[PDB]
Amino acid sequence: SHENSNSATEGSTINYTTINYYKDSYAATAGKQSLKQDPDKFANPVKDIFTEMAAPLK
Amino acid sequence: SHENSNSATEGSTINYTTINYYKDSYAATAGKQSLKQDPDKFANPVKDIFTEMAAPLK
Amino acid sequence: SHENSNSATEGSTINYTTINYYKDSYAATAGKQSLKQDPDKFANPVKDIFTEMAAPLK
Amino acid sequence: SDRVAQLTIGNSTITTQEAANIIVGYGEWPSYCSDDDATAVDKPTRPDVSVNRFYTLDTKLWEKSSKGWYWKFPDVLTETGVFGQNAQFHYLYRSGFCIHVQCNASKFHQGALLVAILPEYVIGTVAGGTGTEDSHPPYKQTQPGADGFELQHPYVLDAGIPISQLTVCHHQRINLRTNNCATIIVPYMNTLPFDSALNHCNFGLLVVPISPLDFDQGATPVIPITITLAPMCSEFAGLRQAVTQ
Amino acid sequence: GDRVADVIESSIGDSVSRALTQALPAPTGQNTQVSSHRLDTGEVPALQAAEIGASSNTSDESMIETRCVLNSHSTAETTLDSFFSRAGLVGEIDLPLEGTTNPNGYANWDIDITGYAQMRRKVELFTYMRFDAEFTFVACTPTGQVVPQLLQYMFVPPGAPKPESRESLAWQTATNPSVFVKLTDPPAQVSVPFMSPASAYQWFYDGYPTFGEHKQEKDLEYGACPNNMMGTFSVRTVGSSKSKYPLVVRIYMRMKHVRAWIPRPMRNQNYLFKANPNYAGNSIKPTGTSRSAITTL
Amino acid sequence: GDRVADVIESSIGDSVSRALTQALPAPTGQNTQVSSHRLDTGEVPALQAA
Ligand SMILES: CCCCCCCCCCCCC/C=C/[C@H](O)[C@H](N)CO
Repeated sequence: SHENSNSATEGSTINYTTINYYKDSYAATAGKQSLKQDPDKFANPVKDIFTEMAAPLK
Repeated sequence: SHENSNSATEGSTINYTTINYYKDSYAATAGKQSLKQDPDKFANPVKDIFTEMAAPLK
Repeated sequence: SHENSNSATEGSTINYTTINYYKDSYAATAGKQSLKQDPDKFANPVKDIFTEMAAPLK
Repeated sequence: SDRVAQLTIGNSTITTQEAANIIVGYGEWPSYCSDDDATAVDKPTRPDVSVNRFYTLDTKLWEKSSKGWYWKFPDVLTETGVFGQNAQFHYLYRSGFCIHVQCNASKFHQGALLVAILPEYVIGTVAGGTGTEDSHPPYKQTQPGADGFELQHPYVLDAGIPISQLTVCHHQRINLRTNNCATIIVPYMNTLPFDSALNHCNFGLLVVPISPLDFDQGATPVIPITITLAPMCSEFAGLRQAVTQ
Repeated sequence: GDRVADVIESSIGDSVSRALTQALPAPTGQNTQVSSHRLDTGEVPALQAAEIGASSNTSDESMIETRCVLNSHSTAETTLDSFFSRAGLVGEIDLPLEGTTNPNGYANWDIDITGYAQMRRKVELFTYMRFDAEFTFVACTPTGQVVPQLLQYMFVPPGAPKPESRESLAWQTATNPSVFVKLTDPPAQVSVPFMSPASAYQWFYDGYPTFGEHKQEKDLEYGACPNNMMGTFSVRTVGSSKSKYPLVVRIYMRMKHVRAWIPRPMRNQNYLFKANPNYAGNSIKPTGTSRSAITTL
Repeated sequence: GDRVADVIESSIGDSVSRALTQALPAPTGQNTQVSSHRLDTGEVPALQAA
């Protein structure tokens, strides 16, 4: 399908599989997102990472 | 697609990618124009072209 | 497309390019006729053909 | 190497030492119509050096309270020379142009001019002032001849379009501080390969003083503007008798 | 052959267009290079001559100290197809019941897109255009209501006899393209090709189409270009007797495969007539707005 | 390191003194060369700008 590439995702690490019947890519369906998580961003945002086997403050 | 070639573009340097469901090519969609500009036609229409590093009238 | 061949053209020197969605070929579209002319049939229907450079009756 | 120039074409020659540059209309030189663009089946005649030469039209008077003038092309060249006698006999017509407007002053005068080429400059009238009557311009105002016509409302160019956007077309400026001449080479601009030369005027030349003239008491008070133009790659097709209009 | 020397070494008959410009691909905007301070002599990129006629070629790097910016702004919005392919109202046809405008159930409309001021100002930016079309006919009552009524649109090419009335024998459309719609469906939509004898349309045609002594009676033919008179649009209520529902037809045209030549200034004054660039003589309104002084805002 | 382009291609931190002159050894005074009559155009060694 030869179309324009101007959706609100372009330039990301997530690869879609959508259907589209027009020339512009913001009219396409939502599709199947890739399942990539990152718990280390909001839950463990510390500089030195400590092991769970050790007490942190010694 | 075997059809007639009688659109209002034929014989140009712009190559389209359109869809069409009839035998004549003026009923097709607008499509994706090629992006070719020419600023030297309306902005610098002079015979001898001068460099921007040099004053023109010396 | 496996269909019947029973249109009102079959057995001619003109080759069509039509679309059809039924089993019989008289329901198809009009399509693109071949462009073959014959001016020598109604305009110069004479037995001995004379050149345009020469007067015919001498 | 750039201030001085010379235009030699035909048996005429224009030499100027305070020129700016020779602009080229839309990056296209005037040429002859190819076999793809041609519609007619008769061979077109083409006088080489007898029509491609300069014709000095008329002398205007740039006073203090001037507004502007306009000349419709090629209406100005139907009574001058062999070109004015070929366009009366022939039907089809095809030519570029080369327009050169001289306007001189001393180093104590100040002022500017705008020399514009407006294709299919359609004259519109004021519709009776209030805009009720469906009036139309007369024949002595639409095609004025070689004497031009003074603009009545130059801010709207007597056509409804404003003057401040006129420089999107071909423009050179006669500023009496640096230069004194404006030279424009116009190609053939029409939807048809040939055209009639008695009714359709291709483009209109516009000379309007943007910055006014000024001088002190003691200099000479009259400053003239002269138009000089030469057709280029002229062609004609289709003979008949001489009809004037 | 040729034996003279002023023809074999001549240039008479140059047919190719010797172009000084060459169109380059430009999908995005232009980037900016890194520039440092420069305090040299002779090389000045800020001083030009507006008397030449060409515009400014001053880069941003030759005037200030810039930073490297990888610009990725697409210029795919300002093209001709992305500017004109928006359907605007170009005409309206009335069909009343008891009146003097069209009391016989039919109305004839000449084809011109210069009847409404919002579409007219866009297409008169250029002088020559060359486009296809997609017409759209939305029919409704003057109160917006949709009634079960059958209608026939007919495209009359220039030359064909116009219908004198509703029961006339020109409505039998043996070769004219006609559209039969009701009102309880989506509106009709056709595709009109480039139907001109010339190579492009023209909205401004300076001159007369006829010959002869142009006097005060024949002055209204000025500017009437016959490469644009495309015919007549006709509607009727398909039937014999008098109908009982009033109708209003609206026409919406969008251009596709657009090529345009020779730009020109856009109009700033009010329009007054169709295919006639007249303006108000006393009420000349300036383009911008006025303030008290120039030294202050 | 560096990843921006307006610093890796910049000139901030020029420490060396970019001199236009270069001291030459001169133990004695300068000699004088033989010169003949010269009646040319354009080349003027007597006209300057103070
Ligand atoms: C059922 C058929 C629908 C009617 C289709 C009409 C086709 C006519 C082509 C439309 C293209 C625009 C014509 C432009 C001409 C301008 O009005 C004149 N230059 C100015 O009056």
